[PDB]
Amino acid sequence: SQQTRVLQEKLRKLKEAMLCMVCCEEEINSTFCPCGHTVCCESCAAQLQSCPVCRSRVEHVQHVYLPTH
Amino acid sequence: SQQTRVLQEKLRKLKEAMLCMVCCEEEINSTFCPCGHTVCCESCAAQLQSCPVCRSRVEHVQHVYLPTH
Ligand SMILES: NC(=O)[C@]1(c2ccc(F)cc2)CCCNC1
Ligand SMILES: [Zn+2]
Ligand SMILES: [Zn+2]
Ligand SMILES: [Zn+2]
Ligand SMILES: [Zn+2]
Repeated sequence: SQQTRVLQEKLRKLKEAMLCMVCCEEEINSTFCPCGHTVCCESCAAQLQSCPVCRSRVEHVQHVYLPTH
Repeated sequence: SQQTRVLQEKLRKLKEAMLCMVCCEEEINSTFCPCGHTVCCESCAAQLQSCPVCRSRVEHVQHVYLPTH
C-alpha cells in the first residue's frame, strides 16, 4: 500500500542516520571527545583533527558499543 | 498489507534498541569510559560504578550527541 512506501522511507532514513556522515558507508561507532559528537566510523574519525559538526579540537576518539550495532 | 506490518515491526525494534537498558524510557545518550558501552540515559549512567554490560570500572561518563536523537 502507500503506507508500505511511507514506512520504507522512515526505515531508510533511520538507517542512514546511523551511517558515518563523512564516508556514508560504515556504521557510526566513534565519539569525538570532549565535544561528544558521535557522527563517524572509526576510519574517518581517525583522520579528523577537528569535529566535523562543531569544529572543536578532537582531544581523542572514544569507541562506542551501541545496542543498534 | 502484511509487508506494512513487517516494516512496522522493524521500525519498532530499531527504536526500542535506542532506549536506556535500565529505565527503558529515555534515549541512550551516555557512554561509560573507557569501556565504551553506550547503553544508558544520563540519569541511569550517573551512579553506576561499573559497566552493567562488561563489569569494567567506569572512570567517567561521556555525553553523546547522536544523529538519531
Ligand atoms: N564524572 C563524570 O562522569 C562527569 C564528567 C566526565 C568527564 C569530566 F572531565 C568531567 C566530568 C561528571 C558529571 C556527570 N557525568 C560526566
Ligand atoms: Zn566513515
Ligand atoms: Zn563536536
Ligand atoms: Zn535510563
Ligand atoms: Zn562496558
